[PDB]
Amino acid sequence: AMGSMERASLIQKAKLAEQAERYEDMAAFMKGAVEKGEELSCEERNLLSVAYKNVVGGQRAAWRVLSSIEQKSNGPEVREYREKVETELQGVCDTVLGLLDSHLIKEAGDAESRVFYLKMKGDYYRYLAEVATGDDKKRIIDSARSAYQEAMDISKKEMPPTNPIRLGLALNFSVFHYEIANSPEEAISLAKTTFDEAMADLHTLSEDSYKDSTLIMQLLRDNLTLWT
Amino acid sequence: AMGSMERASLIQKAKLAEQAERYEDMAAFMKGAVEKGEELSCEERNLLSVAYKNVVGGQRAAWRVLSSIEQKSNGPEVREYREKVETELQGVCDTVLGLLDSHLIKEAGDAESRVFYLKMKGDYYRYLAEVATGDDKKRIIDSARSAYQEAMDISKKEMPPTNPIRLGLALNFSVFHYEIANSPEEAISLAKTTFDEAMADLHTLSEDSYKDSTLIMQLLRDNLTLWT
Amino acid sequence: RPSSWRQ
Amino acid sequence: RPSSWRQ
Ligand SMILES: [Mg+2]
Ligand SMILES: [Mg+2]
Repeated sequence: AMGSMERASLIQKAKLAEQAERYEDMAAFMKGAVEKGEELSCEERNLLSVAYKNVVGGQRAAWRVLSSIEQKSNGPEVREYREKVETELQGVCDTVLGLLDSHLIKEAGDAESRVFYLKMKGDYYRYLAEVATGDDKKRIIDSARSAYQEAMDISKKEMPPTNPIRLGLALNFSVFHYEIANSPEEAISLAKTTFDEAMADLHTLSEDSYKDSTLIMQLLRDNLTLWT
Repeated sequence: AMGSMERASLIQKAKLAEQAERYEDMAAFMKGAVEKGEELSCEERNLLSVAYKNVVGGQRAAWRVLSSIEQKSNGPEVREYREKVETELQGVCDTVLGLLDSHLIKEAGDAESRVFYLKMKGDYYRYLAEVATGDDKKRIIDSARSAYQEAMDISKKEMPPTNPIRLGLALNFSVFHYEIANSPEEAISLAKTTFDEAMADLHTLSEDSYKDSTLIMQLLRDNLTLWT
Repeated sequence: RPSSWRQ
Repeated sequence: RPSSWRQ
């Protein structure tokens, strides 16, 4: 629906929507920008991610409220409404995955862009896995795993251990292990090794880079404290 | 779009949407319930109000962010996007006003229901007035005034001074005077007289009614402190 | 800036 | 319950 708007105007409006906390608008603007067909800059990738993370995060929070109510119950209403929110969430995940597949990932040649998009792919398959119950649930989980794994392999070869996207990827892959793959020991081992290797690389960083890296290290620490 | 769902199911789903903080869904469910054509209960009126207040409140907050950015600026993007949010907000206000006019108000015979709906009518004309700039802005303001005034006349004849809907109506009419009608002295006089007459009636109340009434009296006090 | 009714 | 990445 955004085909008639200039790319630069879509980007500018995404930034305005973020300031206005209008994340559905933000996501639609960034979808339109992606569909222009040009690669995304560092800042533009972050806008795309923030927009859809906020949209799907609200849907996930609602699905969890409704799923909890449904479990305490077990009329059709709670199930029906949970299913409605679930379908909407799946639609958003499918939209994001479609943007990644057509054609963000294949055009991403630099490590920073390719890891960013593969992390996104793992995340949105993870969100699909959170609600999945059918014949394809194991394949959804393995799709998340495969995307995260490719991102990890690239990040370990091409980025320093303190790189924020490498750290956030490892954080989210550890959450995948703990919550989705029922592999808490893998989750703990990944978080600990990631934290320790970043700690040993902090000395190389400027004050501003140090702030970015230690912020995500604290999230790894919070999970390790929760898990151990 | 809700014509095929049972009234009771729409009400139940509105309550679920509120728990899930899915206020757009909540509003759509309550719109469908209203369009069943039966009068709304006390609790159902409150669900309708909460739903649309949350929807339009988000739009108003976004419009204020964008309007502020636009003023600091004065490309077309900020104006265009403010206009988009403004049109969406006006559409929601028109939908609510249409529900009130077809046919909630005309079927509301009891003072409690009629005052409730006339307060809503004043509020949504007030929200239209907040963004209005054209040939009809004075008529929008007078439409808010007339709705609030009729509600006030009924409430003063038919309800005790501590009645929560009477108190909330007077609170919002005072905000109308201060913010919309540029009548701060009228706003202050209304808030003070409302507070004092409620104070003198608290002795008649149960503990639970006392809690409801004093909560809204505190909002009147907060405004008087802001305004004086 | 002033408070209108809110739950 | 655990924290995934968030800004
Ligand atoms: Mg390329
Ligand atoms: Mg009647």
